[PDB]
Amino acid sequence: QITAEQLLREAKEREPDELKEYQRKKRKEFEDGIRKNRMQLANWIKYGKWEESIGEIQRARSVFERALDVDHRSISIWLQYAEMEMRCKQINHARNVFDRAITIMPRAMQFWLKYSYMEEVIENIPGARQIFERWIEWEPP
Amino acid sequence: VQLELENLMALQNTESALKGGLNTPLHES
Amino acid sequence: IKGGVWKNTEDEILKAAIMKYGKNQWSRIASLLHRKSAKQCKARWFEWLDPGIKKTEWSREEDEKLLHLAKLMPTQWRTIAPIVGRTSAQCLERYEHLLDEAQRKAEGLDEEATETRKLKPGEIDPTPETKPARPDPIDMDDDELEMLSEARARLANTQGKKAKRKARERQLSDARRLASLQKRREMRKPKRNQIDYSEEIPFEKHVPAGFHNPSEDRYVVE
Amino acid sequence: KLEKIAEKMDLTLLNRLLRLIVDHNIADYMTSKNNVLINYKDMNHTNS
Amino acid sequence: VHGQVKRREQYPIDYINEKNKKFNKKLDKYYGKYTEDIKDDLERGTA
Amino acid sequence: FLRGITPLLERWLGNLLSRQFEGRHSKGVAKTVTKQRVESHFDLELRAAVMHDILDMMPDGIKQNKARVILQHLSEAWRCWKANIPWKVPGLPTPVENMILRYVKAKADWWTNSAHYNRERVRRGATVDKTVCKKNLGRLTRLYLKSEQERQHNYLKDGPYISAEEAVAIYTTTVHWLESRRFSPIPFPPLSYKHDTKLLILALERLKESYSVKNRLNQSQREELALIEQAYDNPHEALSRIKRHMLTQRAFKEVGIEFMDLYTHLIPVYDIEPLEKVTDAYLDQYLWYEA
Amino acid sequence: KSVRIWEWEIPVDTKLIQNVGLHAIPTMTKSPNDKWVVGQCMDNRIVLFQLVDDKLRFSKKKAFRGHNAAG
Amino acid sequence: QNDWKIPPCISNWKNPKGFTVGLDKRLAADGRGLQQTHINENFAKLAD
Amino acid sequence: MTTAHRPTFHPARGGTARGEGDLSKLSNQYSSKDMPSHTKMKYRQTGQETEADLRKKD
Amino acid sequence: EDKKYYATALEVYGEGVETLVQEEDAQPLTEPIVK
Amino acid sequence: MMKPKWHAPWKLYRVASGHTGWVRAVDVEPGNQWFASGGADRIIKIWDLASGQLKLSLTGHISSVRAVKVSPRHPFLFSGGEDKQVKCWDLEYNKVIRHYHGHLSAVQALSVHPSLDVLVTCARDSTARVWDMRTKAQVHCFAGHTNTVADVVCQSVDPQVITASHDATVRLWDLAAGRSMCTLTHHKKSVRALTIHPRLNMFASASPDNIKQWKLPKGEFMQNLSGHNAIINTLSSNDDGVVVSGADNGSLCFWDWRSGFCFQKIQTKPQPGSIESEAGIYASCFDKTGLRLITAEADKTIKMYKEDDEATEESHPIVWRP
RNA sequence: CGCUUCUUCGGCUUAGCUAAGAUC
Ligand SMILES: [Mg+2]
Repeated sequence: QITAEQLLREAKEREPDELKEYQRKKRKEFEDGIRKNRMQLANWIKYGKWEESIGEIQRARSVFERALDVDHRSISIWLQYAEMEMRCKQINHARNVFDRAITIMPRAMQFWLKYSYMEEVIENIPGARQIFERWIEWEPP
Repeated sequence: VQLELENLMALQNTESALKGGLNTPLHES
Repeated sequence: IKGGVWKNTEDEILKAAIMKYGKNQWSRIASLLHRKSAKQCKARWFEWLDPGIKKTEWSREEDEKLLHLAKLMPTQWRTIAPIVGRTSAQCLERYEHLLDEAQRKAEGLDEEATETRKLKPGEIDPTPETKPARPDPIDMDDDELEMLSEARARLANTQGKKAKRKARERQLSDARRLASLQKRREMRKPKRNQIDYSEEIPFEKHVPAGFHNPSEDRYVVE
Repeated sequence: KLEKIAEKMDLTLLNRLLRLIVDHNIADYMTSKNNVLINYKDMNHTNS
Repeated sequence: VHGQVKRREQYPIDYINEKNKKFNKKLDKYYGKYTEDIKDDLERGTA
Repeated sequence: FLRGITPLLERWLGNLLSRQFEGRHSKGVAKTVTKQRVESHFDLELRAAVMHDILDMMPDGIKQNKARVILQHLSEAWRCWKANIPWKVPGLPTPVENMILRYVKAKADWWTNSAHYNRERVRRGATVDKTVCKKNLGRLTRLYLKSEQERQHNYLKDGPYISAEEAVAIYTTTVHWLESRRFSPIPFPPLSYKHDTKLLILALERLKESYSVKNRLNQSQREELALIEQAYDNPHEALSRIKRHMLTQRAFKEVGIEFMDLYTHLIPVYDIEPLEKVTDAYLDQYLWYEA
Repeated sequence: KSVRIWEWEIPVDTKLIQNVGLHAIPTMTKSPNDKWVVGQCMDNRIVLFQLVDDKLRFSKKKAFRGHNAAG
Repeated sequence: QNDWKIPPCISNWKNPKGFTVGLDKRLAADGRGLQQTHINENFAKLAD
Repeated sequence: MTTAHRPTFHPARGGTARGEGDLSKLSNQYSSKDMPSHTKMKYRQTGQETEADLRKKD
Repeated sequence: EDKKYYATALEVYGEGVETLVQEEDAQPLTEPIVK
Repeated sequence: MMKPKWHAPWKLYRVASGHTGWVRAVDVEPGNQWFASGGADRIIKIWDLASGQLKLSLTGHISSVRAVKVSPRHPFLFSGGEDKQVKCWDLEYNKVIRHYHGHLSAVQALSVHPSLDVLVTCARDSTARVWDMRTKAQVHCFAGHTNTVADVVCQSVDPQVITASHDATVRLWDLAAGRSMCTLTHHKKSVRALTIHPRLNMFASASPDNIKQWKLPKGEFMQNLSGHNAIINTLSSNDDGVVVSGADNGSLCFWDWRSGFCFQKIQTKPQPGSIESEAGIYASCFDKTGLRLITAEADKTIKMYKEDDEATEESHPIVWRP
């Protein structure tokens, strides 16, 4: 060879309040990304996760609640909404999130597994039994 | 193939039938 | 002046251009080269440079089909070509070469191989696209280094006019931005068309009532 | 009107007719020159 | 819960960028068998 | 006049005033579909119907992102139809392919049926828009070639449409004619023929005249003018090339085709390569003089 | 992002120091002995020129980043 | 899951990503259609 | 990359324009065809092979 | 040469069923679904 | 299951051709004299029902006609199309007397209310819109669904409007209040078709997973009619209890409503020169007697089906087999 | 019986249309 790849391709292989203002810029980014493109559910998870990372749990909750208005059948949103509550030790919030998830999508095993597992790890094993009992009431797989 | 090469040169590069002249002989292929 | 004999640098520029821009926008390709037109670049591809154009040696079934078709389809060298599976230039020069063998075999076939038909008389080829390129010289010069540099450039200059121009505002401002922020750091605009999303929770969807009292959860802010 | 005369004339028959009136090298040039790749836009075919 | 997330996250030159690099690997995966009859004519120097 | 203009202005000045006081609510009013907007609207509703068929057809449990790739296969399947390339994707699922093929034929049928309708307008004179005519000529040029490629393929498949009986009948008929006419067949132009430069100069002026009638020139026209000027400057070199071509080549560069838009009927137009036209033009001149 | 050396009463750039590496330098301090001049780069970098060298091709003869600055 | 694998549409005409080449393979969009068409035997009868 | 020249991958939705959801949200500018027209409603005549009589009419 | 490209077996079911090709209207546009 | 009622086979007996695009909609005049048919050639064709002769072709849509309804109480034909238009054709003049404008994208279906002067129309804009037939006013917009609304059907009692969508829900609507008082989520995929049983207080709906029967007015689930695994996009219910469900692949299953037993499985043939990909059925209707089934096809023909006159229970037996 | 480095296996996500939109 002379040039065809090992040059002609290879030669293009390469070529404080300032925090508070950063928060305001990020919400401008996220909220207008939402306005530009709802149903891009990853933006809603990132936005909801980001508010958790800034400690704005109440904001993060509302963002996930607004995500569920766009797609309530997204198992990812319910799980990421659930996981962020139990990351934050918000066990009664997390329980309410799971009860809604299993109420709305009873056939999605991931909610029943994650919920009953959480209630087991947290040593409320008669709570875990009743979750499995309620599951079996749907005659599941 | 040389047999058919010699054969078709008698078919292609002849002068025209309207001139007359004897036919080139061909071979049985 | 257009075309000329092909140079090995040009064939590989053409290969790179074809394997980027795609096999049927030859004008976008030909503007990468000099001297050639789109029609000449297109011809160069299909007539000799394309892979699979069967530049292996000929064989007696090919010659049989070639001599068979040359009787059925006299002079129709573009229709013969698909049926032998060879380029029309290959078909024709093979056929002429086979007649050259057959004609020298009339009599003095050893000297008659040699004293004229050994080579063409050095006239300019009416389509050197059908022929192998000149190898590139022992060192490059301006006519080739320039098009090579322009070729290398264009092959990944994929940013459009809009992106190329206005993204520069980042670099030209951000240093000055940090310098003008350096005034804020060392000397120490209203907006109203929208909600400030950091003032209050936007479009706040409140969490529904559930069987577990949420206020038992105590969270410590990060 | 002798419709589709030019569309339908067989190049092998034409060649044999041209062989009569003119030298065969011209008649072979003429019919071979009718037998060439047509192109429009992205569409290609051999005129046979 | 940190464990679940953390495990979830542990997952020639012919590309302009890593996005085309991943695209080219899909071309390989999905045309691998379907182009073996062509690739031989690519490898043999256009002979 | 005022009797009837009074309610008209009462409405109009009302609408003027109301947007002047209330503002213009008209965001999200239904834009209707009109002359230029039809062809983009067909592509919306096609791609939406295709997408709905994709999502219903795929079974539950598939990553939906595959659907946007299928819309690319649709666009390629159309272009291959448009350009008469045979389309076959080797690994494409047969329900997906069969779904694509139906929509390509619906786009096809609409595309050709609108070519026919617009040409009847152009024939009748019910249209005076140059872009519609220039568009429609493009469609009809493709629809011609799409059928001409069929005709050229069918010839090799169906064989000579003329029987060997008919062909020898017409052949012998011309021999009996030309024999009885004592027609001496036209020789190849001798190496020192007395008339050559006059026939050449006649050929060149037939070529050059086509550029006096034009205000602009481009790279293919420029190269022809260079060849004409070169042939004027050294005709014995030009004649040497011309005669060498008729002896020693039989494979020619591709002929472009175009159509000329006389509103009742299209005429096919061909551009031969400039280096070849000068040889055909001399030969044309030579043949007619000798004949 | 060029350095232009100008003569007194003269508007034209007699000597131009120009390389792709130049940037905005917010502060420049000259030694009282005229042996060295110091320049600060906004990314917490220092590049030096010698007042008698005139190394107009641009250089990074000696550079330091031990300061804890960040702008 | 295998029955509904869709190959990526490697195109001839256009691609906004602007490279879309593997050096190992790229020539593929034209397929592998039947070469050397069966010329009808009637051409032999006509010509001879 | 070019992305503004995108088709409708995302679903269309509606039901919130002028005068939708609340009748007072019609602006007083109204379109030319929104004038009252064809206000006497036509109906099919008696004995038009009406369904129950048709059913009787086996 | 123009004649045909397509099947007869469907036309063989056309022995049992009323196949119709109907490119023209049995009444003019002014014939108004008799009022 | 329980005992099927026996139903005679249906046979193809006529194939009307003359549309140049897919025939997307069919509806039968109340007096059974003629049926209209819209297609992707943007033309509505009126055909004689008994003889198949094309009475009239009405042109005026800008693009594909894909809903067509003849009013039960008015001399009007209503039609809508991919051009967002909805049009009232006065059959006493063969002319478009009224337009209904507000749809933001392609009109998928429309249904004309059996006793009010009300028209409802679906679109890709995920709304059903309710129209005053007289003043063209948009009396309601049913903004419930979240994807294109594929079918709508009207009835005199509550729910006066039932709607199906590509969000895989069926919704029952309060037409007085204009709010969905039930949502039937049971379908896994897009619900493209609906039918109300003409003499039972019961309706059906199709999606590629299952056809489902539903007791009105609450819409409680009765049974699946399972096994027709194709994109079903028409449902027609006979007066005697046959229901039939033509599909995008051109298959055409007939079912006993009462048991759900699929007694016949026709596969349609594309008419000459069409590809095997064009077998699909896009619409179907029963005639008002309920003895001729009219189907509208992706091959641009209209095919008509008739009960086999000579069939009897002992020729085509049904056992019990629960 | 447990921790860490490393490779290694399944997964690893082209923004419409028009007369290639038109022209060289
Ligand atoms: Mg540009």
